Amino acid sequence: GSGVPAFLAKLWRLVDDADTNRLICWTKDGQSFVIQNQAQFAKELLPLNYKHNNMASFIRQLNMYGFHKITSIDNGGLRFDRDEIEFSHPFFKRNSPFLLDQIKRK
Repeated sequence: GSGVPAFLAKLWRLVDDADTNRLICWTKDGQSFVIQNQAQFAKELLPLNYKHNNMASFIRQLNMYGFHKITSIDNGGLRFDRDEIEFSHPFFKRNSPFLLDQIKRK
């Protein structure tokens, strides 16, 4: 809503409009966003939009912008771990027409 690219503008319209949730929803109140599903979270939301399907491509792209998933651990033992792909960005929340303009490919 202020010279924001379409890629990001779509996310705001993707994590809402009540049409995905299960594949992607907000985490705690409304700050970051998680994507429990991976497969199903690919051949249904990426097409009819970017055209290109695949999935690891949409992720290796999240890094090109500047994202960091909170599921690296690489050392634990408790249950958890079940495709919990979490995403965090100190510049992506609800009403905030000033956290996007500062997001572009490195």
